[PDB]
Amino acid sequence: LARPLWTWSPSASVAGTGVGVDPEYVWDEEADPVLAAVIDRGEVPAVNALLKQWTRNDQALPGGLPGDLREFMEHARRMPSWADKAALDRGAQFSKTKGIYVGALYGLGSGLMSTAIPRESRAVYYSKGGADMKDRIAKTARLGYDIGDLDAYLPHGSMIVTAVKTRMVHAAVRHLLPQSPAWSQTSGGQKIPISQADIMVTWHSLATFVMRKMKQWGVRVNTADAEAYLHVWQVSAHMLGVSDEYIPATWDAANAQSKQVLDPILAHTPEGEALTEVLLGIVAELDAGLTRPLIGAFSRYTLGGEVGDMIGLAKQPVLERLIATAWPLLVAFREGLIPLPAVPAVLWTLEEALRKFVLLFLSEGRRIAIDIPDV
Ligand code: HEM
Repeated sequence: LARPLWTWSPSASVAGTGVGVDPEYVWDEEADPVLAAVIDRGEVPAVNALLKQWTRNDQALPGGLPGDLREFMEHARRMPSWADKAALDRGAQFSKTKGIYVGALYGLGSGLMSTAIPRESRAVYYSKGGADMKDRIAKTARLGYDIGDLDAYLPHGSMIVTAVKTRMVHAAVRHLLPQSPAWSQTSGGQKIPISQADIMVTWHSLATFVMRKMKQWGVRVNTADAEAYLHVWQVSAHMLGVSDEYIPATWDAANAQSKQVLDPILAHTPEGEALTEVLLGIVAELDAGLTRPLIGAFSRYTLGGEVGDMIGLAKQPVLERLIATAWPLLVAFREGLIPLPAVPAVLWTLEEALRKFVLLFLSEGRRIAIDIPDV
C-alpha cells in the first residue's frame, strides 16, 4: 500500500523519474551491438592497437577506428550534465587524504568480498579472451583505485578513458561469455552476463561498503566529503554505462539498497573459492609484509566473521581481537584526535604493511592498457 518502495524505483535515483524497468533485464543498449559487430568483423586486434594510444581524458580519439565504434566512443566519453567538477575534485582529495583506509578497503575488503559475489566470480573465472587468472583477480582487487584517482576527471587524468574502455570490455564479454558452455551452465538462467543490476551490486561492494567501514572505524568523514565521495561514484557509474535511473541519488538510498541487493546474494561458490586462493596468494607475494595471518585477520575484521567464514578465511582470534581493540586507536591517532596510543607492536606492523600494499596497488595499475577481449 505505502511503505517500502521498490529498490529499483526511479524515485530514489539520480534521474529521479522514469518508467520503472527491472535492471536484471537491462544491459548496455548502446555498447552491446557495437562491440558485437567489432568482434564479428575481426576488428579487435586493430582496435586494441589504436586504443592503446588513447590514454588521457582530453585527448582526441585516434584516427582509423571503425565508424560505429568511433561514434559510440564520442558519445560515451561525455560527462553527465549533473557532474559537478568541484565535488569531483573534493572527492578525489578526500580519497587521497584517507588513502591507506580506502586503498586497504578496496584491495582487501571489496576485492575479497568479490569472491563471494557469485555472478562476478563466475564471469571473471570463465572469461577467456583477456589475461591469465592471476592478472585478472589482481585487477579485480584494484577496482576502486582508478575511480578514486587524484586526477580522475581532470583533463590530464584518465578515468573517462578507463570508464569508456571498461564499458567496451563489458560489452565484449556480453557477446563472448554466452558462447562458453561452462558459463552458460552455471549462470542460473541469466542469458547475458553483467546486467545493470549486476553492475550496481558490485558498485555497493565498493562505494557503499567503503563508506560504511570508514565511518565504523572512526575515520573523520565530514558531510561534505561523504557527499563528494558519493558523487565520484555516481558519475563513475554513469560513465561505466549504468543508466541514471539505477544510480542512487543519496547515501540513504544507497545504504538501503545495499542491504537488499548485495547482502542477500553473498555466497560461496567453487569459482569464487578458486579466486580467493589466487588473490590471497597474490597479496602474500607482494613486497609489503602482509603475511597470510595478517591478511586473514585484517580481512575478517573488515568483512565480519560471517562473510569471512563464507569465503573460507582461516580464523585468527588473537590477532582479530588485537585489531578490534586497537585499530580504532590507530585511526584516531592518525586523525589527530588522541595522543600516540600504547598498542601492541603488531598493530604498527600491520598498518605499515597496509600502507605498502596500497602503494603497490597504486604503482601497478599506472599505465596498464585495457584491451577488448576477442575469440
Ligand atoms: C562498478 C562495477 C564494475 C567495475 C568498476 C568494473 C571494472 C572493470 C574493469 C576496469 C575491467 C577491465 C579489466 C582490465 O582489463 O584491466 C573489467 C572487466 C571485466 N568485468 Fe567488470 N566492472 C564492474 C562490474 C562487473 C560485473 C558486475 C561483472 C560481472 C557480473 C564484471 C565482469 C567483468 C569481466 C568478466 C571482465 C573481463 C575480465 C577479463 O577477461 O580480463 N564487471 N571490469
